[PDB]
Amino acid sequence: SIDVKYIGVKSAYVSYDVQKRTIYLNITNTLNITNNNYYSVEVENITAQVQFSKTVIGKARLNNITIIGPLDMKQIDYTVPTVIAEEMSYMYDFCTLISIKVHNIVLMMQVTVTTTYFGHSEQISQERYQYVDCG
Amino acid sequence: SIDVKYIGVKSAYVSYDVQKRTIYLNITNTLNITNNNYYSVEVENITAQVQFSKTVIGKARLNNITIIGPLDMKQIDYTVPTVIAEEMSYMYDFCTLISIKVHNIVLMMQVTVTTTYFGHSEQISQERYQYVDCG
Amino acid sequence: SIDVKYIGVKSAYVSYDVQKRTIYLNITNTLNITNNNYYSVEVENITAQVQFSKTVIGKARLNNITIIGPLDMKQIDYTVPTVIAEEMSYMYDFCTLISIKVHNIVLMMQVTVTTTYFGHSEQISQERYQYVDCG
Ligand SMILES: *[C@@H]1O[C@H](CO)[C@@H](O)[C@H](O)[C@H]1NC(C)=O
Ligand SMILES: *[C@@H]1O[C@H](CO)[C@@H](O)[C@H](O)[C@H]1NC(C)=O
Ligand SMILES: *[C@@H]1O[C@H](CO)[C@@H](O)[C@H](O)[C@H]1NC(C)=O
Ligand SMILES: *[C@@H]1O[C@H](CO)[C@@H](O)[C@H](O)[C@H]1NC(C)=O
Ligand SMILES: *[C@@H]1O[C@H](CO)[C@@H](O)[C@H](O)[C@H]1NC(C)=O
Ligand SMILES: *[C@@H]1O[C@H](CO)[C@@H](O)[C@H](O)[C@H]1NC(C)=O
Ligand SMILES: *[C@@H]1O[C@H](CO)[C@@H](O)[C@H](O)[C@H]1NC(C)=O
Ligand SMILES: *[C@@H]1O[C@H](CO)[C@@H](O)[C@H](O)[C@H]1NC(C)=O
Ligand SMILES: *[C@@H]1O[C@H](CO)[C@@H](O)[C@H](O)[C@H]1NC(C)=O
Ligand SMILES: *[C@@H]1O[C@H](CO)[C@@H](O)[C@H](O)[C@H]1NC(C)=O
Ligand SMILES: *[C@@H]1O[C@H](CO)[C@@H](O)[C@H](O)[C@H]1NC(C)=O
Ligand SMILES: *[C@@H]1O[C@H](CO)[C@@H](O)[C@H](O)[C@H]1NC(C)=O
Repeated sequence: SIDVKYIGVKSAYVSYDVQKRTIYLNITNTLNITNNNYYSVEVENITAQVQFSKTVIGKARLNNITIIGPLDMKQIDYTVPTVIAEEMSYMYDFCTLISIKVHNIVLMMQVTVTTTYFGHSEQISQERYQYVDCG
Repeated sequence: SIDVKYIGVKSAYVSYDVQKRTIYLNITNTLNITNNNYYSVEVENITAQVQFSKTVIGKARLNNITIIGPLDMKQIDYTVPTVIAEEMSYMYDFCTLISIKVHNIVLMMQVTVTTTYFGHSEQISQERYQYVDCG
Repeated sequence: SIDVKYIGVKSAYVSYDVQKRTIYLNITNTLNITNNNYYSVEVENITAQVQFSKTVIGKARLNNITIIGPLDMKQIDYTVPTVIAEEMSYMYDFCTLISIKVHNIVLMMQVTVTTTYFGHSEQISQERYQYVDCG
């Protein structure tokens, strides 16, 4: 990337800013901007790019071959009992939460077994997480 | 990318901004912008790009071959009992939640077994997560 | 990257900023900006790039072959009993949470078994985590 910005509230290239209880009297503003942005970005010049994959087997014997790629999800148990009894009680559960593995962002890129590539790979993430607000 | 912006509330290239209880009297504004943006971005020049995949087998013997790619989802148990009894109670569940793996964003890109590629791969994510607001 | 910015509240290339209880009287502003930005960024010049993968087997004997890539998820147990009884009680659970492995951002890039590549790989993350706010 070139210019990544995280902004709290306000972005202003020029900000003539006024707020509460202000006497804005007798002001003279003269402003000139000559803004130039010039970009020559990610330019590629290749005369020759060769990509070659070759597998050769000559009368061989193969047995018990197992190939498993990344992210091998197997045989998991989740158990969350919630056994609640009462005897003459006043229950006040205002903001109570039960969350099993809640996901927000899952960006999977280049997850394979055999891979050959040429070039550029780029991932950008912005957010404002707030999980819980209870008053 | 070139220009990624996360903005809190306001973006303004020029902001003549006024708010509450303001006496905006006798103001003279003169403003000139000469804004130039020039882009030559991701330009490719290739004379020769070769992509070649070859598999050759000569009278070989193959047995018990298993190939499994990424993301192998198998044999999972989720158990969330919720056993609730009462005896003479006042229940007040105002903002109570039970969530099993709630997903927001799942961006899968290039998830295979065998892969060959040339070029550019790009992912951009913005959001404003707030899960729960209870008053 | 070139310019990564984390901003608290406000970003302003020029900020003529006024707030509460201000007497802005008799002000004369003269402002000139000649702003030039020149970028020649990630430019590649390759005459020859060769990528070659070759596997050759000559009448060999293969058995009990197991290949497993990264992220091998197997055989996990989670058990979170919640056994609650009462006898004549006043329950006040205002902001109480139970979270098992809640995920926000999972960026997976280049997770394979065999990999060959040429180029640029880039990941950018901004956020404002706040998990819980209870008043
Ligand atoms: C604002 O400017 C004018 C002209 O220059 C002047 O007559 C006036 O008195 C000024 N205002 C104040 C409050 O001085
Ligand atoms: C910008 O405008 C002001 C206004 O008078 C002038 O004096 C200045 O020469 C200008 N500059 C350019 C680069 O145009
Ligand atoms: C790519 O094009 C030609 C071929 O090599 C080269 O002369 C030129 O300078 C390159 N372009 C850039 C922007 O570098
Ligand atoms: C491995 O080979 C033996 C006998 O050759 C067979 O019993 C077994 O099932 C094989 N393994 C798998 C995972 O199939
Ligand atoms: C605003 O400007 C005019 C002309 O310059 C002037 O007559 C007037 O008095 C000014 N206002 C104030 C409040 O001074
Ligand atoms: C912009 O406008 C102002 C207004 O008077 C002028 O003085 C200045 O020369 C101008 N600049 C350009 C670059 O046009
Ligand atoms: C691509 O086109 C020709 C062929 O190589 C080259 O001369 C030129 O400079 C390249 N273009 C750019 C924008 O670099
Ligand atoms: C592996 O081979 C054995 C005997 O050759 C067979 O019993 C078994 O089922 C094979 N494995 C699989 C996964 O089929
Ligand atoms: C503001 O400027 C004008 C002209 O220069 C002047 O007459 C006036 O008295 C000034 N204001 C104050 C409060 O002095
Ligand atoms: C910018 O504007 C001011 C306004 O008078 C002028 O004096 C100065 O020469 C200008 N500079 C350029 C580079 O345009
Ligand atoms: C790439 O293009 C030609 C070929 O080598 C070279 O002369 C030129 O200087 C390069 N471009 C840049 C921007 O370096
Ligand atoms: C390894 O080989 C033995 C006998 O050759 C077989 O019993 C066993 O199942 C093999 N292992 C696997 C994981 O298949």
